[PDB]
Amino acid sequence: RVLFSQAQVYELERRFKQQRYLSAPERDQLASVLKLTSTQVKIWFQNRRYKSK
Amino acid sequence: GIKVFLHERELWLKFHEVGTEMIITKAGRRMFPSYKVKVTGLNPKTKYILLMDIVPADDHRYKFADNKWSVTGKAEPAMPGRLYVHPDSPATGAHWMRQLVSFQKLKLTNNHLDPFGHIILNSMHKYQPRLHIVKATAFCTHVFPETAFIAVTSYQNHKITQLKIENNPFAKGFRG
DNA sequence: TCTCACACCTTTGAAGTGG
DNA sequence: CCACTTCAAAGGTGTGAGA
Repeated sequence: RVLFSQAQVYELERRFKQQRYLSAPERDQLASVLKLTSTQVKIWFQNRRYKSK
Repeated sequence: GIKVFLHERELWLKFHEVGTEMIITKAGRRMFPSYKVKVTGLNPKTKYILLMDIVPADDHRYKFADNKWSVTGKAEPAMPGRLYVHPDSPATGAHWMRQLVSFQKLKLTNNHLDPFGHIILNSMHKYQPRLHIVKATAFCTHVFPETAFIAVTSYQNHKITQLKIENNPFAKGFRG
């Protein structure tokens, strides 16, 4: 497994504190910024949404 | 008004009746048990910060000899004040009450020049954890007597060691 | 008293599979 | 979207030596 960088996780976490659901292009703007496939961001939110319960 | 309930109080009490020791190290060491609480009373649309704070239980040094604690001086000039801002802060009261606030990632250090913002303690003094709920004049503080402990560099009372080993999942390679 | 490397465990968490 | 699983890496235990 390759884990996400210190940078990335923090930036994903901050966004989740705000919107806990993202739109189709919202996932892309965020993907590029952190330099991850927009898949990985979708899945992160899905996994974070789950685990927070 | 606002009120707080210590989660897993019963487990804490099994510790409070032997003389709770907590290990401190230079890297920082967790507390066992974990400090978790349920909160109720917060205005759900208000944003709050939840800090943890550790403060002197008395002003004495101690020693463990002959299977007993005993005062052996005045508590030395401890220690660079430090707080633990709960990582979910700041957050709507709703978020805080939703389910247990855990203070499990809090770490205790003996290092007085620590670069991690961990809470600094002095070996062989008694301490008392406090939770503060602060708005983001008014911030209230709750103390649970049974959470008081003695900071140590290694376990003294071997009863405690075994109490940690039976109940702390990370220590399971030491059980029966 | 304090520190550190082990052995031995758990939790973590991105990715997997199905609904 | 959710429900759960998969299974190494990350990392928390007390030990016991050696200061």
